Amino acid sequence: GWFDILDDWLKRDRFVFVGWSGILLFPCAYLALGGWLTGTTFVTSWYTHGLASSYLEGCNFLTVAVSTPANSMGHSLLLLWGPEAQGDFTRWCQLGGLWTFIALHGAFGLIGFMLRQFEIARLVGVRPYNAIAFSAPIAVFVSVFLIYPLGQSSWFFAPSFGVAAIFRFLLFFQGFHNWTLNPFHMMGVAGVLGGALLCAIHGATVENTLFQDGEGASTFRAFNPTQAEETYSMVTANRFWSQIFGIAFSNKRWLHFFMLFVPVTGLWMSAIGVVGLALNLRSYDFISQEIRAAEDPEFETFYTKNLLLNEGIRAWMAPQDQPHENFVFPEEVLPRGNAL
Amino acid sequence: IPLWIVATVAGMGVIVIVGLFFYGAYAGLGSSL
Amino acid sequence: RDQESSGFAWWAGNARLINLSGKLLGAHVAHAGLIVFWAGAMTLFELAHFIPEKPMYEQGLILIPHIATLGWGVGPGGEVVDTFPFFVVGVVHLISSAVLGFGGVYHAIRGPETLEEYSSFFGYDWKDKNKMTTILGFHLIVLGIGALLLVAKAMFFGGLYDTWAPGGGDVRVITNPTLDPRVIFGYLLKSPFGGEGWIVSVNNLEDVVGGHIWIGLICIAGGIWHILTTPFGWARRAFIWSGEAYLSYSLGALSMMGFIATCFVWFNNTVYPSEFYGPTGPEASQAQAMTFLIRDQKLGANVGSAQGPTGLGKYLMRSPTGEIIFGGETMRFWDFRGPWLEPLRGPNGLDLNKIKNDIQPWQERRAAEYMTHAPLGSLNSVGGVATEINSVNFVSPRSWLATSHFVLAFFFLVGHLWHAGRARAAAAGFEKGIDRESEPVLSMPSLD
Amino acid sequence: MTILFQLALAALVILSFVMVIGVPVAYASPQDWDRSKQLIFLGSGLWIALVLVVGVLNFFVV
Amino acid sequence: LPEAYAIFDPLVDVLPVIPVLFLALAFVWQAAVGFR
Amino acid sequence: YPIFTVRWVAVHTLAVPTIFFLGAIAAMQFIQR
Amino acid sequence: TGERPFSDIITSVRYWVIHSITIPALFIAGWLFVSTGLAYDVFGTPRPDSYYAQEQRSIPLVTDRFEAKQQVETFLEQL
Amino acid sequence: VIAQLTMIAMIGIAGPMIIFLLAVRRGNL
Amino acid sequence: NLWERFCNWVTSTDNRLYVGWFGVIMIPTLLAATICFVIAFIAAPPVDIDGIREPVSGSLLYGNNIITGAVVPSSNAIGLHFYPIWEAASLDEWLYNGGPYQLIIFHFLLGASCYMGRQWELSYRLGMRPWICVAYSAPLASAFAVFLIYPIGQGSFSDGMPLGISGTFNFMIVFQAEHNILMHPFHQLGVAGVFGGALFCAMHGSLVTSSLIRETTETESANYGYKFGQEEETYNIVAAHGYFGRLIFQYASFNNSRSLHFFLAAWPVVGVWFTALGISTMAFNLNGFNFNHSVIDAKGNVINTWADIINRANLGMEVMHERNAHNFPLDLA
Ligand code: CLA
Ligand code: CLA
Ligand code: CLA
Ligand code: CLA
Ligand code: CLA
Ligand SMILES: CCCCCCCCCCCCCCCC(=O)OC[C@H](COP(=O)(O)OC[C@@H](O)CO)OC(=O)CCCCCCCCCCCCCCC
Ligand SMILES: CC1=C(/C=C/C(C)=C/C=C/C(C)=C/C=C/C=C(C)/C=C/C=C(C)/C=C/C2=C(C)CCCC2(C)C)C(C)(C)CCC1
Ligand SMILES: CC1=C(/C=C/C(C)=C/C=C/C(C)=C/C=C/C=C(C)/C=C/C=C(C)/C=C/C2=C(C)CCCC2(C)C)C(C)(C)CCC1
Ligand SMILES: CC1=C(/C=C/C(C)=C/C=C/C(C)=C/C=C/C=C(C)/C=C/C=C(C)/C=C/C2=C(C)CCCC2(C)C)C(C)(C)CCC1
Ligand code: OEX
Ligand SMILES: [Cl-]
Ligand SMILES: [Cl-]
Ligand SMILES: [Fe+3]
Repeated sequence: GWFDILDDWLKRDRFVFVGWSGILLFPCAYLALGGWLTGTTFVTSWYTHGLASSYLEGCNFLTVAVSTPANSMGHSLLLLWGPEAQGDFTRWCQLGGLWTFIALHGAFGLIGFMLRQFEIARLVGVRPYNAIAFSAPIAVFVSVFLIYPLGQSSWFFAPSFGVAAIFRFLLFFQGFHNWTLNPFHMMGVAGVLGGALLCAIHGATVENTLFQDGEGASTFRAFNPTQAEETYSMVTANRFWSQIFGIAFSNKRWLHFFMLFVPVTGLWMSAIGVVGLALNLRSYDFISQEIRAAEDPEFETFYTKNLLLNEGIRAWMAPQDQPHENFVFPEEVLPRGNAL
Repeated sequence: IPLWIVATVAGMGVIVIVGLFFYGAYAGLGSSL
Repeated sequence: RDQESSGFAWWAGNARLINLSGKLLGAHVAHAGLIVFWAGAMTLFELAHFIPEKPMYEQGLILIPHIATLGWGVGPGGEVVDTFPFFVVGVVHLISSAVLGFGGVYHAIRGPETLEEYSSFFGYDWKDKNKMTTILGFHLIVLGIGALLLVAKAMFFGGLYDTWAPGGGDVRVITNPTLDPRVIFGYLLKSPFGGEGWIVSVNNLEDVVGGHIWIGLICIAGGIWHILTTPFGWARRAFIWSGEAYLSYSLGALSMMGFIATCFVWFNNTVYPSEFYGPTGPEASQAQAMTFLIRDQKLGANVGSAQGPTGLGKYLMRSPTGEIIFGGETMRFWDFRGPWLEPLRGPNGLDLNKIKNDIQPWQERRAAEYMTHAPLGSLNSVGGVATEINSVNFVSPRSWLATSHFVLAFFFLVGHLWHAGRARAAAAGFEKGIDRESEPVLSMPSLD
Repeated sequence: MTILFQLALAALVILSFVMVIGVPVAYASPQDWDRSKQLIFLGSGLWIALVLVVGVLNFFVV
Repeated sequence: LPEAYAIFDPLVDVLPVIPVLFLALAFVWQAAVGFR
Repeated sequence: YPIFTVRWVAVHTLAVPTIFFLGAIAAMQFIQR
Repeated sequence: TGERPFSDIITSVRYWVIHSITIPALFIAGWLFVSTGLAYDVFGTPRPDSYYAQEQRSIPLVTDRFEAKQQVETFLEQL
Repeated sequence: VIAQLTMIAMIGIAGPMIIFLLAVRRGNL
Repeated sequence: NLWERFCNWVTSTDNRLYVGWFGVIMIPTLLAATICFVIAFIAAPPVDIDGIREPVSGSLLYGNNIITGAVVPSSNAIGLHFYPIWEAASLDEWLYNGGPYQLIIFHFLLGASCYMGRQWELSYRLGMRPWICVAYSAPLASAFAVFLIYPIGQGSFSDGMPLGISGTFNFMIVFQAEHNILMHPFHQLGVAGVFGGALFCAMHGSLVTSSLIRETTETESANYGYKFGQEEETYNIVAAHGYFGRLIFQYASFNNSRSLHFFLAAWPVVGVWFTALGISTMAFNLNGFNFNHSVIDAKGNVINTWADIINRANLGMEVMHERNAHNFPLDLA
């Protein structure tokens, strides 16, 4: 049958494995990456944001970006053949059509990559945990690049694909959402930092508990991929941390599973937080402290001090960050401390 | 053709095209001048 | 010279020179050449881009201010009168790098692989405690002599630049260096915290010259000591005696010295004259309070009774111990001392009457100059805070010097930790991993 | 004066560029080099001379 | 610089970078011998 | 040995446009406002 | 494996006979793509003299969705 | 002005040239 | 004698928690800092951190929760001055001027420094390799940066990171305004360190979990397939390599476990090292890239980029932070 014949070629043992997923993955991923490189080099953002965002305009690697469509576009798909671009490639790039081009092909690209993980794992004969662990980066991309702007007024307030544009996304969430105060991001931070901790503490432990399986100072030559014995001492590693830290791993399987659980869970928690923020359902305030502060002008915490900062960010960044609102703030209404 | 020659030539070519970009940051567009 | 025979990979290839005195000698001399090379090439570079009438700290110079501090090519106020001494220093250092570069290469790729059977005097063994202290002694004497060169320069050959010189900064000959051990070693016993500042707080050239006199004689005497003596019993049992172990001891030393240098160039304005390096952090901040005190007082403001938003004095307030200080956020910098501000300083701190009547235009010029040249700049050299727009191309030399030598000091601390840990393991015999068959833990009683 | 100064200074640069390449090649050289400590001693003693010459002729041109 | 040494102005603006090239030269020599 | 493969296409799909872009960006460094 | 080693190809004469022309030409192609000003018109990217009108301070911002293409064209005619 | 570029040319190639010369001569590399 | 018996117990490898000579200093300093921290976090009165007689409440009893609670840094009037308990006329004065903060961070940094040295010590007592303490130097350096180095460069312990959740945030926000840390490569390397670290953590964890050799049944946990102290590996590194080696391509995968785990250690430690140095170098005001008004049109008009939008945000933080502390137009300290 033609299907089994095509199947044979798709999962051929070549340099770059293709597979049935490859039909979805490789084109979508290529158009996502290639779209970003095309946009940060030539395409502008002058009509959508009133900003320069390409190398052609004089931006560098940090300031270039494929910027989001204008707020007037709403949650439009902004297809090239759509009612907005009307088949005009030039106008398409000017209306921010590249953003929805990268976000969408990138979305199906992530699907194709995870499907690749499932497909290869089945062929090799291993368990699909690497695929399962990849569900968190997907949850992050979907919640932030898709769900969040879907909750808001348009694609405009989604992240623009750029280094500085992402930094702007961070500061926006502070001033408007007070995103740091949110217990879901806090758990996300503990997942990332906790993961980096585990990553560093496991790699250093293994390297410093190695058995001597050679006589070279460079101990990398003393390992063989087909050996049966362990390359490092679990018993010695266990006693070290038991005396140093109090507790220690004694099971290699639970250990590596824990290295899966911690960062995956963390990114899943932060995704839940963003989904809330899509509806401006934030952890912005503590009511008990606002009541106290409003009644007692001598009550001050680091919480109240941060709110003053957020109000500053909002009033000072909005007229240029949201040009479609046509904000005009006279100098006298601007929130300012003394002197500064 | 020795690989170390290929890697070195390509390596020097990488440095040149990058040094041109840092050069470009101080002249023309993106120079703030 | 490969991994199978030496036991080291290519990324650790310089660790093959541990027991090869000959090639190792060539390595150090060649690296020394690189040092003297840069010291000369950069000098010539700085001089090539140098503009006489334009301040040194506005031209991104670090080496020329060092030469200038020694009294070469400068005059009253730190003004450049002759660029020729800068040229000599750059040329001589540069030419010498060819000499060190010649023997560095010779001793490395064709000099005897080992010095031990070319010469018993030059040949050495890392574990020979007598030979090591002797070499330590020789180089101790060399360091002692170098310290006396600074003394000789300051007392016999022109002198140094005194930023505290009467009538304004000028080159001054030090005739009475401080020999008092209550002063010299008094610095060494000072607190590293605010108001004290350890040895960083040295504010006169007399203490500097007199200090280098002490450390000069101490290194020479110490040099003679370690040459004639052999390590005592308590010292032999305390340290690890090997090539890598000695390296780690020096890595910890340079790391400490790196951190000390970082604080010197950032806080001290005596050995690092503000006329050359630009104002210090504390200095610039105090100058702003100085600048607007003068401006407002000219408008008719009584700066002594001017209450601020918080209730504290807007221009003038008190330190925790009662000293009259500059108000505002600069209250933290009330331990700053500079020749442009001390004329206004009385027994209880800032004298308001001296402030009202005795402030001179040169003080007003210097204040505005140092205020607008505060050590705040971006990585791409945009002067001012982060929110400042592109216009001024300026980052203070103090920032470059403080940041660079902190990065180096920290990494050399890591170097100390890395090379000392391995030196312990190697000398004990388990740096290559645990012997599968004498696993020490398995012979230990369970923790629970 | 300048006629001799700049010549000795330009030759010092050229000689150095030869020495920079020549010396390490001559050392790492298996055969072929009874040939060359003559030229090592050649350029070396000639290098020191030019340095002094330019160093002396400097005060007559600046 | 003195006007007599204005000849080597382009040469002077290159000299400081030379030490860094020695670090890169070590990799060339190692690549030449195939990282033994 | 095969000259043209799937790996071959996979390379040039990134390789060819990369050099094109690198030439373009290099030319951008000589733009005056 | 199955495919020819990269180290074998990039160190072969036949490779560099080809890529001594292909690589520089594509570099030239990209160069000409910008120097001819083709890049500007293809992607509609504003030239240094095409951002504001001579006496204009306002951003040509797209305010409508279905008349977006017409609005930009209006901006392009005015500028 | 591009005497600039001529200096870094000869200086920059001076390093690898030694390696190339010691290779064709099969020296002690 | 009873001195070497003391030295034997101190360096004893048979204690439930290893003491050691580093631990001789570590234990009292950590206990002093911990005890003081717990007490201060709950009951300490408001602290005039900015030295402007504007006390900030940080403890639970004075109107805080776990999130808003903090041990407030010492006064700006103090600056870098060493301020122990015996340098105050009373404990009431000591608490008002941010006394506890100094006692905590000083005993902590010393205890934490000895903690690192202690790690080498036990590793040397157990015949291990000693570079575990090197990996710990990265978070330790980060601690020194926000508690010591940055206060030194800025000239005040009031600008040190507060010991509190919300206080930490305040430290971060003000930092961005005055240094543009996001546009600094060292923090970007640090983000790459922790993002990459988390990635490689989840990566190595999932690939080993997938290669676990079947030793258990359907009705029991797979973790029981590994018994503590066994000599043979519990997973198939060859199968793992063949999976990941096909996920990307073969030579992008590690076949050497020792080389693999070294990469797992190297990447985050190096990344955190730089972000530690980032805070440490920005302590001397070597700030992140300033690309404000970098793009200009033919006439001269400023064509904004995303950096200009970032700048507008920094302006908001700048003019609002410490709203009563500044009397002069420039923020130098
Ligand atoms: C497989 C790869 C793949 C995938 C999944 C996508 C997916 C997408 N592309 Mg992309 N694209 C791809 C490859 C792919 N593209 C390639 C290779 C190129 C280069 C030529 C492009 C070029 C491209 C452009 C230029 C654009 C997109 C856009 C899009 C989006 C809109 C597409 C759309 O509306 O299609 C609609 C059509 C289909 C989905 C086809 C459905 C066909 C059905 C199944 C036939 C059914 C027949 C029926 C059973 C017969 C019954 C007979 C009888 C019984 C009655 C979407 C996210 C747009 C975008 O993102 O705009 C912002 C856009 O402008 N793509
Ligand atoms: C200690 C500091 C710290 C830490 C550790 C974190 C940690 C985190 N933050 Mg938080 N944050 C912080 C401070 C911190 N934050 C502060 C102070 C603020 C200011 C309020 C913010 C503001 C903030 C925002 C606004 C957001 C986060 C988010 C996150 C999460 C990002 C996860 C991630 O890797 O996404 C990275 C992205 C992905 C994993 C998606 C998939 C990416 C694909 C796989 C990339 C493919 C690349 C391709 C193959 C090749 C491209 C090549 C090309 C580049 C050349 C994570 C939980 C995000 C979140 O919550 O998301 C749910 C988010 O949107 N933070
Ligand atoms: C400061 C830098 C420095 C220095 C001084 C040295 C010095 C040395 N290394 Mg080391 N090395 C370094 C950096 C350095 N290395 C770095 C960064 C790496 C990592 C890539 C290595 C990796 C490495 C390895 C893997 C090995 C060495 C070895 C050696 C020794 C023998 C080299 C040899 O025979 O080369 C032969 C090379 C040549 C003959 C080519 C020419 C070399 C010369 C020096 C060029 C001089 C150029 C200069 C312009 C000449 C000016 C002349 C005059 C005008 C002044 C030598 C003592 C070897 C060793 O230990 O042997 C026992 C060894 O196996 N090194
Ligand atoms: C770190 C310094 C150092 C040391 C310890 C050695 C040690 C050695 N060299 Mg080497 N050498 C060095 C630097 C050094 N060299 C340099 C920089 C050069 C380039 C000029 C050479 C060039 C060189 C050659 C060409 C030869 C040696 C040889 C030798 C051996 C015999 C030396 C002898 O008999 O000296 C005797 C010297 C004296 C009795 C007096 C020397 C006085 C000096 C030059 C100046 C003293 C004043 C003061 C210290 C100068 C300081 C300058 C600056 C640092 C401030 C020995 C293994 C020989 C060898 O190994 O043969 C097989 C050999 O042929 N060396
Ligand atoms: C480069 C400098 C240098 C070096 C590397 C050495 C190295 C050595 N010396 Mg020598 N020495 C030097 C300079 C140096 N010395 C000089 C210049 C003198 C003249 C004053 C001496 C006088 C001297 C004597 C008299 C002795 C040595 C001895 C030793 C050996 C043991 C050192 C030891 O245990 O230290 C470690 C020191 C201790 C463990 C003691 C406690 C040190 C405290 C904790 C220092 C605290 C410093 C503080 C944190 C910061 C400084 C500020 C302030 C408090 C001072 C060793 C071979 C000993 C030996 O065996 O000789 C044969 C010996 O008896 N040296
Ligand atoms: C040496 C070059 C600079 C190294 C910086 C520090 C890197 C290693 C730090 C490890 C800390 C983790 C905890 C201990 C982890 C641990 O214990 O490691 C164990 C691992 C095992 O090596 P061996 O014990 O066999 O070798 C030790 C010696 O005997 C030499 O063989 O050590 C190394 O591989 C060191 C390799 C250094 C040489 C390669 C360094 C590559 C650095 C790349 C720099 C990139 C710069 C650009 C960045 C933007
Ligand atoms: C859009 C679109 C599309 C697409 C297209 C494409 C896909 C393109 C691509 C393009 C591309 C694909 C491009 C590429 C580029 C690349 C580049 C541009 C690169 C660069 C690089 C660099 C720059 C590097 C750097 C560095 C690093 C990173 C490392 C080392 C160091 C250095 C710095 C050197 C189509 C038509 C389909 C359809 C329509 C729409
Ligand atoms: C061992 C080894 C190594 C290293 C080596 C080295 C490091 C060397 C060095 C070398 C050197 C360190 C050299 C130097 C040289 C120098 C010179 C050669 C100089 C010259 C000068 C001049 C020529 C001057 C001139 C002039 C005058 C006279 C006046 C002014 C102006 C002018 C500039 C014109 C390596 C790693 C690579 C590898 C192998 C092993
Ligand atoms: C003083 C003087 C002089 C001298 C000079 C010199 C001494 C020079 C040297 C120079 C040098 C000494 C150079 C070197 C260079 C080197 C290089 C430029 C290298 C590069 C490398 C690379 C690029 C690599 C790459 C690679 C490989 C191959 C492996 C790994 C991977 C990679 C791809 C990274 C003369 C005579 C002129 C006269 C005037 C004055
Ligand atoms: O204390 Mn904490 O935050 Ca360092 O900048 Mn100035 O001072 Mn105050 O203002 Mn911004
Ligand atoms: Cl604040
Ligand atoms: Cl103020
Ligand atoms: Fe593992």
